[PDB]
Amino acid sequence: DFSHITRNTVWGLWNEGNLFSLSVPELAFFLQEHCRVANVDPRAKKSALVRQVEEILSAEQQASATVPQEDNPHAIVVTDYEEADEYGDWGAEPGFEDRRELDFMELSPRYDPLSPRAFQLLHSETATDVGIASIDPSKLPGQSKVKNALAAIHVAPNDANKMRFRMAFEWCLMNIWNMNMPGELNIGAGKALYYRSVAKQNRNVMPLWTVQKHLYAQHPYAWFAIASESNVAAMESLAAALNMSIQQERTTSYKVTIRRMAEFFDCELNGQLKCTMMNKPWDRFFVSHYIRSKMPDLRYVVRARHPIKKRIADAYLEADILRSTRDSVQSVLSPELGDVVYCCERVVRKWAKKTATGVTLQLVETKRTPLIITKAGDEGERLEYEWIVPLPQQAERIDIAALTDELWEYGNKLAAALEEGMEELMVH
Amino acid sequence: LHAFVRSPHYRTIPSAGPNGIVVNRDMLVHQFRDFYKTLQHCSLVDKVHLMSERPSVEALRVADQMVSIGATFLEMPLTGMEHRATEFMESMRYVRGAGGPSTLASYLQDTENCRCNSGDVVCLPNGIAVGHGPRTNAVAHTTLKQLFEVKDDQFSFDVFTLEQEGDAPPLGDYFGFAGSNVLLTWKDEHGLLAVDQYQQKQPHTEMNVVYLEPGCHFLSFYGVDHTIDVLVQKGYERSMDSIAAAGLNPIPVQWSEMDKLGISMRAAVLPLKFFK
Amino acid sequence: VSHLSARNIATEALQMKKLHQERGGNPMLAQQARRVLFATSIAGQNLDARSVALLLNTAVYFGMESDAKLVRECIDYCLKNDKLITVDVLPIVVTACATLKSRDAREVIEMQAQKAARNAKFLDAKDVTNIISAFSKTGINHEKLFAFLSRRVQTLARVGEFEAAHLVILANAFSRLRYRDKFLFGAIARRAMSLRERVTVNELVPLIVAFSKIGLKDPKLSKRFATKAMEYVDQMNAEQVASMFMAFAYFGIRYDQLFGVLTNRAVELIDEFNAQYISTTLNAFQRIGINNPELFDNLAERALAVVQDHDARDISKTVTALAHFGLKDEELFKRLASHAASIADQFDAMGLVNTAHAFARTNFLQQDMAVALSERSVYVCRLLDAGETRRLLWALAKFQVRDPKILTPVFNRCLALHYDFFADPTGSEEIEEIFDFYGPNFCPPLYQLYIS
Amino acid sequence: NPFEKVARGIAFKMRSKVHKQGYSNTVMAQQARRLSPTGLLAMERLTELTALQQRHQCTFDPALRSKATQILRTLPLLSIDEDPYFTHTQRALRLAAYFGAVDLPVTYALINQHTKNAFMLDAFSMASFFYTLAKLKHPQTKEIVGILLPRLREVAPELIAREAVHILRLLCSIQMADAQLVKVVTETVVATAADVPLRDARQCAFILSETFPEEAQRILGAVEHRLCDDIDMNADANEVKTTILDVCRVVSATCKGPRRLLNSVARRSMELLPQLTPLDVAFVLKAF
Amino acid sequence: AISFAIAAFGRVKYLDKKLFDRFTRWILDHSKDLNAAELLLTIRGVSRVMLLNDQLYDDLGSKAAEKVKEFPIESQCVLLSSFGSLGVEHERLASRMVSSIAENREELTDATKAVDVITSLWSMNYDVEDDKHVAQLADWVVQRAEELTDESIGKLCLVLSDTNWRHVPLVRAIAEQSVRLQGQQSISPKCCREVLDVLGTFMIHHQGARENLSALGRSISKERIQLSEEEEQHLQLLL
Amino acid sequence: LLVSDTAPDVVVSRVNTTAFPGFPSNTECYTLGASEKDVAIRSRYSKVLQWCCLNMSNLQMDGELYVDFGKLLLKPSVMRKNRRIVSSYTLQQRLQVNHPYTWVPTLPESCLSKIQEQFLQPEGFAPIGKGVQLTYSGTIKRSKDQLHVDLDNKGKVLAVNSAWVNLQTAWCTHAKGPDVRLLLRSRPPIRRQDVELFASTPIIKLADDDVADVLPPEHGQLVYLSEDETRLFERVSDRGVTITVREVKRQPLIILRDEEEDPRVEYSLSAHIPANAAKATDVRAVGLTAFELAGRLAGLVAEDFVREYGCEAKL
Repeated sequence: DFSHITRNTVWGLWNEGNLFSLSVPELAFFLQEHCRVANVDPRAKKSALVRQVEEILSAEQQASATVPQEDNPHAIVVTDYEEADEYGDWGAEPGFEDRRELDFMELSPRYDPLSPRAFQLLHSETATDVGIASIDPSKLPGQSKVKNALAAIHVAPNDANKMRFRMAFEWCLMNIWNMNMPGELNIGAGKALYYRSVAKQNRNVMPLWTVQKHLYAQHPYAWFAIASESNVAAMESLAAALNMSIQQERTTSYKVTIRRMAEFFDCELNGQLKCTMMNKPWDRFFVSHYIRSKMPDLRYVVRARHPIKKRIADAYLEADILRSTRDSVQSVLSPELGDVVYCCERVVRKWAKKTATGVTLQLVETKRTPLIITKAGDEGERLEYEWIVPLPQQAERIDIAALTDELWEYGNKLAAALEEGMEELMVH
Repeated sequence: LHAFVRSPHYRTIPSAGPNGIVVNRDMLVHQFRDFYKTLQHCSLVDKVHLMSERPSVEALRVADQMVSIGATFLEMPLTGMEHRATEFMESMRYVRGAGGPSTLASYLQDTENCRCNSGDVVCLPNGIAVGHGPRTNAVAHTTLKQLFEVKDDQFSFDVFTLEQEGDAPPLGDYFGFAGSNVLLTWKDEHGLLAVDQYQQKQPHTEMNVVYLEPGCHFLSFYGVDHTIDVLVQKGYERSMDSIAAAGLNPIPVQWSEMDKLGISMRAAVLPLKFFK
Repeated sequence: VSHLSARNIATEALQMKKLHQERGGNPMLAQQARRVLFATSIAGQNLDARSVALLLNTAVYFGMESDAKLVRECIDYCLKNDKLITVDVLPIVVTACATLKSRDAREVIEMQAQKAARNAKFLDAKDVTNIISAFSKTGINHEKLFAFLSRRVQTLARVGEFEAAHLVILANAFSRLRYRDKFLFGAIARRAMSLRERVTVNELVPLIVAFSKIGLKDPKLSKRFATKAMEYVDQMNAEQVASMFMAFAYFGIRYDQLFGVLTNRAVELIDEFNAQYISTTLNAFQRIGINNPELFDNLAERALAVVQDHDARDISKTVTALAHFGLKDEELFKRLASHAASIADQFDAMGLVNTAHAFARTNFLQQDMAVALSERSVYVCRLLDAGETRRLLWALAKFQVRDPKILTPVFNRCLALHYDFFADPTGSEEIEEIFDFYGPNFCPPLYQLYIS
Repeated sequence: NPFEKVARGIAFKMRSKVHKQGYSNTVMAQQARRLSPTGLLAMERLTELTALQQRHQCTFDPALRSKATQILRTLPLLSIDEDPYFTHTQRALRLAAYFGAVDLPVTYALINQHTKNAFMLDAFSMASFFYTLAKLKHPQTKEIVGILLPRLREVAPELIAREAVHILRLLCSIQMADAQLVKVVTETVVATAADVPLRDARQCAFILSETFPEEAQRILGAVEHRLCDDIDMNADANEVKTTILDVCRVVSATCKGPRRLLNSVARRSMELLPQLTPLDVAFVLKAF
Repeated sequence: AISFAIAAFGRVKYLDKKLFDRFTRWILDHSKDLNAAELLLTIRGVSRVMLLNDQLYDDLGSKAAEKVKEFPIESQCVLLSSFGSLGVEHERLASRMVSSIAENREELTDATKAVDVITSLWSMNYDVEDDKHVAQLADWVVQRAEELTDESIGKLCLVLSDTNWRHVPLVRAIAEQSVRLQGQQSISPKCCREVLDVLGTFMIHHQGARENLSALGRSISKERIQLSEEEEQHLQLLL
Repeated sequence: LLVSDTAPDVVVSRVNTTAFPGFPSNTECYTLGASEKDVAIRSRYSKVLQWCCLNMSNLQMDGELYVDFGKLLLKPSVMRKNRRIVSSYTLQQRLQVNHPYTWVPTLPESCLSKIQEQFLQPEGFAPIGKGVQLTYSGTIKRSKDQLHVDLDNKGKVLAVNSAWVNLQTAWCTHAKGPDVRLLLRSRPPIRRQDVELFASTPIIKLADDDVADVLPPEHGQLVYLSEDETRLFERVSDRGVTITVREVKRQPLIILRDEEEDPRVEYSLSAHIPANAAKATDVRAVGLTAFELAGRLAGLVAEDFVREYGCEAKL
């Protein structure tokens, strides 16, 4: 017959089981051109032609459509020894947007140390976020009755980073208020050096989403805190720039990790060598890495401490001997209260002030000399700088957005203060 | 047809149990796996499930919680067992894992005052036997009279309250029962008294009796199925011949060290019936 | 106004799947099942847990995704009714909602993981292996669940409770899941060892493959597996031959007697070689270093017979392996070059540069593939790493390519990555070659960066 | 070669992923289902008009038409391709027909919509439209029929006979009927003569007897045997009298008649002698 | 041509959706004037294509219940099985329709049809402990409990186990017939498992049935681990 | 959905950290770095184009590439809860449910002096054929589908084709200047009985000044008809590819919807890819060339697009 009958049309008709809704000349043409049959008697009725077409179509169909939804041994495969859909371009994912607003963070469904409950990788040069803005399309030929029309515009990375930071911060504030644990906030300066095994598929260029999931799942990363002495006087100028006030001079403290067979604990032996605090290790509730182009990077941490009955703490108190004089740990512990794992000398120098929002802001410079340590071979002198800010209470009615913005800008100011302070080595 | 056992704890297993004789910690673990293999081959139980590990060695007694008389179950009363009630919770899980909750013995657990122990109640063809002694009250016998009793030409079911002395062990320990009208009994005072008490009840039973030397632990179950086999400790040899002369195939198993621990065949496994 | 009884529909779908799977699978049954299932719709009826899992399983089996109405209606009643799912019907649902790309098809799995994490202790052997097999294919990496299930497997394997059919499933699932533990694999090996003479070759080779896929192990384990492989060589075909040969190569232990007997027995079934897995058995030699030439010539003789089957990866790996022990036989090489030129449309960056490097190594340059590969290089030069970029640039240098559109992007990339480009000592000679072939005119920045 | 097989499988799987049950296609379909802002008030107006039809049909009370003609005077119900079945348009047309609304601009606008959207009308909707517009003797029926006639020849072979009767009545009462759809209706009737009410066949044979005699002759010959059996085995005098009178009129008008039917009519007219009115006898004798 | 067409379509399972919708609407419009031997020809046809309609089935059930004497015995059995297959329930139809099958009990070919009727009545969510007509059917099965086979015994055991029916003489007859069937090696292990299960649930000893059926019944329920010869010889050393 | 000045990727790098006490080995050192802007966009576009063209050639169909200049406008539906920073994936997924985009093709006419000064002749673009051709373009809404008709200046129908279907859609936005919306198209088949039928029945009648529609109601309905002044330029870049530039200064005459009542002059670039590029022709090269040479014309007319006609306040 004519050209309107094609392979797609006949395939669709065959799959819907309606091949008989066609005329004899159409089937004859299809057999004589598509199936490439020798010759057809121009007398056969509908049934013979339909059966011939059907058999030819089924015989030449060899692309299996079924996927085996079962387990089966004896099958040998050598393959190991979404990416196209990662950008979301080949269709409309059904049942989207009907989920809790957790796009900016990775949340997976109790106390556990070294277990980030919410990871959020960030960057300054690269930001995967577009913006929208208003325009006046009245000039355009046809839009002479609409006054506002939105257009997609790119945005500065810093604003998007701040928006994601505050979006996470409000969630963290609400969560910690619901739990009502003692809230602490830390902003540390240092390098977040990662491990080589992070790069899946052994590739280099990858979108932020995949690396975020990989970091949140495998955790092939380690945080390192380090500063320089040459910037000390320099940041003292920052003190004069920010009217810092000394609340504590250089103090020598013996940090110890009083571990045990059931739980872990920590203590801070004083110069007189007694135990004055008893507490659990910190609970990592939220971690954010702000990576800059150059050496100085920032780590934002929200952590809380679980409560403990004071009866057992009083039972511990100073009953556990922890003397570590003469550079030797002569801690004469009871046979089964616990054990000492790590010990480091901390030289502490801190300032203080009152922020505009109305929360205390402690800047500390800490020099570390790890003396006793078992899990790793840490040694040498290291200098670290960090901000401690306790989160406001739920009943304090303190506004949230301005506080987060002020903290972000103060972290940026501290970064700029030591931005040239870490110029010693050729980091990049 | 469902049997539950619990593996021992190697770290907290105590030597020199409450009889003045030391025990070998490794030998218990060595013998337990062979016991498992014998139990899963001996064709007396349909399935065996391996319970998880727990610290207390007194938790090795899988039984003494819940008794199966028919399609329904009966939990044991909480009287002096509170100190381990927690682990009892775990056990039920495994049961419910492959079985229903049945009646939950609401009628038995909540029967005002209750004193019951798994082993005082032993099933029998168209019969139940309750060992009234220092462990079971008459209130339990009355409750079973109310529940598991039917009387007719074909709805024939009976309950026997057997008297025993204060120093006697639980009923299911010494005098047991095996299919095809064979009745196993210790040749001691307790066994003779139990046999006489049973004989005075229902003379028409026509139950053959085979005697075993005292101090022998054996496991035998009626079951919906009929089988000719018994589990006997690999100690006293004469009992094996005595029971084999009657046409019953015996199967030996080693329980020397666990006997010194004080653990019997009845409490080593937990029989259950699961239906649809 | 009129619906279809979903329970009887599920029963008929089960029968249809059983008939389709066990007979050969003419597309008539698939179209019949799709036509019947498209009109089916779960509704104000009261289907229980089984009658929903069965329908979901059959629908996904017969080639359906979240586009269909039934799949969308069946992925619900699992978002909201979670307690109904039991261990008997957990693997069916979990492995049914695996290849689905919907977001709601990835939340369900999460919930299931939780409901398995606290229940990995109260399971038998069959339930444990079914759940592990179901969760292997999805891709989740919940660590607590895997630790609990590993413990339970170790506890169950202490006293023999695994038939010689679930060890393969467990080992394959753990190996594909990319989770390593010495104790679990040791226990599985010991249990497989206890069941002597029960495991056939058809049930032995997959265990070896799974263990080798996690080859970061210690000796004395493959040592014993070498002993068992001695008596299972007779009644096995070329597929397991090549697979276990690659596995033993990846183990990294020289088994002179095992390799010798494998070579001796492999020549009889040279006819069965379909030329698709010849690449693996050729590349494994390069992996270990054994240079037996007899079977190499035997393999090379069975090449022209089957080349159409050869794919891009197959050709690339074969030429890379043949680079070592260079026969340079032009008769095969011309046909292979032409065939790869036809296939050259679909390829891979890293594979692209190995193919170019091997062609430059063999010193057989013809215009067609040369120009084709030079054309296709530009699309992949963006993501190559330092040494790979150097190798591709030298491949173009050997190709005598002067087109500015080709050399400009690679020169830009190497300029942007000069530090790593100039820091490779082993490749140093290579960089030498390139400049003294081309000259100083092209990239003056590269000039004074080298001269430094 | 394996890559080509994989590509074929992937391409055909992705092709089969697209059908009429897709999420996006359903979303667009429901978007098209959304009514216009004036559509809601148009349905309310239709409901208000419907609420009075039964009261006017039962009570016959006056002044009910007042405030009921005015409420339909300004009816913005247009619904261009919002209901591609015209069922609401047909309902409004019938409601205007019962109220005497003939010369109002709303009716003319509805007819203009009918004549401007005359390429998606099926057999049933057009048969219903031609059932009305005859009860409403519009002054301009000729032009409407002339415009709609070329569509008649397209949807002709899907009409029940009971509506083809009224179609032919309307087409022959204005001399506009052409000999192109008449043959189609005659072919349908002669094809389905096995099971078709005899009243309809008699009406169809009589109606076009004046202009086209051969088609009426063929229609009569299609059901001659059934008509003879009916006129023989029946018992009620009224129906047999009407049947013989009508068949005699058809035979006289066509100037030809089958033999067996005439014989049966003869004997029946003999048996029915008492109820024969003088005009009945006159027509019976005239038929011969 | 509607009942004939519906029966011809439902005898081969080629349901056509819109055509069947129009058929159902037509037979709903004119329903009060359907002669007997046509409800039977349409209920089976519309139930073999798995159509779950409430109003249509309600109307057809009411019409069939109104006219009961016209339907013969086999028609009664088929009309009960047609409703029973899908799972729809109708109290009036079953109550009015089991009376005729109880009164004309003696014309049944054997007891297999009786147990089939009882099973189909169970599937329709009708109480089986109801008035003495089911009791008459059960007693007739008991009296002639020699023509039963494996399938009938299995279905009856399933019905008793699910319904919790204490009536023992039929259980005794089932046990005796199972023994006799095993006597000529014409029984299946699943039937033995089912009869042992119901016996255990209902607490009847019947030692004769327990003895000879044990080996057949235990072979399906007992899960056996396949062991190698070395472990077999280790076990032989152990016991 | 692509926005310029983007970089949704991260680059692997490593550095030598020999001044850190504790784990000073550089093997376990990993660092992140930025990337360039255009490379990611071009790579993604080329990959998607290659996949779409491979699929189209696998389905035995023909299609053509299209490049058009204009502007993009979005309904307030996409914006929600007064948010101004949205993920690109979220926006792309949100613009796929109701199609709230309102693209209107346009370009200011006061640039033709410098349009010819865009290296037209150096690239190969030359003026061929006859310019300022007068024609009409109309569309018909049938019972099931839509048809497109090209009418001559006299009134005779020139071609009767089917409605266009877009396979690959690309909406690469831009700066204050115009943005480009690269597309891939295919033409569905049509019964030649309908082709012949819409040649005898008159569609339009052309009076001295006014034009009227005469299409019989049974055949369909006239829903959009406009007058076109066309001229053409052609280039072949020694590869068999025919890059064609067309001019349309259309003035709509018969309209149905409301947002088309204004004179509109717009540009268009096109190529031709028959059903054989799956084996011989390099498809991605044509797309890369078209994207490269569209940016030039976007940059040149960027000034006057916002200077005297138009206002693009992107802030």
